[PDB]
Amino acid sequence: GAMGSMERASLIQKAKLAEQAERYEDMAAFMKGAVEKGEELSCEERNLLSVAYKNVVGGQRAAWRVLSSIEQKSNEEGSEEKGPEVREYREKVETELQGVCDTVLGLLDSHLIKEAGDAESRVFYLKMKGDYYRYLAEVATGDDKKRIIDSARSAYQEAMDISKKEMPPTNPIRLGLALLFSVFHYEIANSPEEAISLAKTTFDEAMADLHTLSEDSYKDSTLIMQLLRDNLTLWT
Amino acid sequence: GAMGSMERASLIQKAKLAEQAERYEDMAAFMKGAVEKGEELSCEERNLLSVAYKNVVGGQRAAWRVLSSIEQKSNEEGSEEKGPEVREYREKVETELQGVCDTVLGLLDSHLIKEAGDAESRVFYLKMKGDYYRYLAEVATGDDKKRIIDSARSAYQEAMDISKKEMPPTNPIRLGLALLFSVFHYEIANSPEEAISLAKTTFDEAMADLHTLSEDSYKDSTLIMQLLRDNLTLWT
Amino acid sequence: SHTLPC
Amino acid sequence: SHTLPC
Ligand SMILES: [Mg+2]
Ligand SMILES: [Mg+2]
Ligand SMILES: [Mg+2]
Ligand SMILES: [Mg+2]
Repeated sequence: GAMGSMERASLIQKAKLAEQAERYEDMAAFMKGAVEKGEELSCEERNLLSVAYKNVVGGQRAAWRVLSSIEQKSNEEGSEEKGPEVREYREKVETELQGVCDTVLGLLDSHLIKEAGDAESRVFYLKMKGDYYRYLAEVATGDDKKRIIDSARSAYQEAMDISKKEMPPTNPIRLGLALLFSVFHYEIANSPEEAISLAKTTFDEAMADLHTLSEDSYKDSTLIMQLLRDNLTLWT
Repeated sequence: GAMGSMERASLIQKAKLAEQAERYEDMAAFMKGAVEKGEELSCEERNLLSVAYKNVVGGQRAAWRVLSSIEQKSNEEGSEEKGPEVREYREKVETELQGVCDTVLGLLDSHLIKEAGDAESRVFYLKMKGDYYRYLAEVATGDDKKRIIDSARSAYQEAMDISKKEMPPTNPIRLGLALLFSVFHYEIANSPEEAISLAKTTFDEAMADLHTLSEDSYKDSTLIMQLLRDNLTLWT
Repeated sequence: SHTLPC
Repeated sequence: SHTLPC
């Protein structure tokens, strides 16, 4: 890999510079280099890997949605034929996004998840595995679509089972996992009532545990709870 | 070039899709492909080439400024030594930005400018030549820095001489050239009084010619005039 | 729908 | 300082 000659600490330092410079493709390549050194990631390093790839795939998903919408409009009645270009360019962006999700999944499989024994790391990586299968499912339309949805599902469900055994209901990783999985149920699995149940239950269980928190932990947990409530408002 | 097997019209179509999808690296590679077909560009095509490369270099210049600022802070008294990484990553972004400016300059030289005979096209391309030497000058610090500044200067001055002979004072290309060249004088050539003179003269000459315009041309010219006035407010 | 991280 | 295009 092109980062093989760079020190682990210098890749971490440059990922944090690239974040300040709003250059997450660079940030994700430094963090990929850091994971490929083979050592476990600390909590802060785990956050840099997830912010980098989320911003890379977020730009791809936004572009794919604009191109899909133009392509679907082109495919209505009374719409003028414009040739293969919208389809081709949608496919080029899709293939690129698939390749970034495959890269993240490959890092988790080789071998971040197998080496993660603490609940905070293992839940974090399994949430990421669910998230990146979810972005694959967002563009899937072929014979493996069911299987991609099930792989997301499986990963999120293993993360939920560990989170509920090992973490308090206000833990921000547990809350962001529940937020994410609820959106998987609503948008991917066509299960809006499972989505709304999971967001309500997660919000109420976290509310009841706020009293145990410091001011700073309270602010971290309530920020995520407000996202659950905003989705519930958008779904009910 | 990787776009050599794509039709000219399909590259233009995909540059406009890439603009809608906020994917200007893609947009600039489609427009580079279109220029390399060897035909002259229409006005709309000329606008797509300049918007694509401006957004690519704009992200590079923003990142370079964040990294330069961190590097300059690292280089003060009582600042802790952190190794070569900020310098190296600043250099990596600089080299990338230099390469995009060299690519645009190479398109203008091969051979957009030589084939541009109408004043609107020739002024547009010479303004671009001045702009991209100006972004080279923004990062230059070596034995060629003077020469890079002079190449910007020369290009802007040839564009101004043609614009003043061939276009009305409200023409938006002439106005954006004057805006750009005034910023060259203020920020690059250390000539703030030449900058303020050129922005004032350009604004007043355009004001006096608004009465000749249609409502839509009035709105195009006054938008640019307001940028001249905003710079004058920031400089006086 | 909101998801994290941003 | 403002320059064009954006
Ligand atoms: Mg080492
Ligand atoms: Mg371990
Ligand atoms: Mg042809
Ligand atoms: Mg000609």
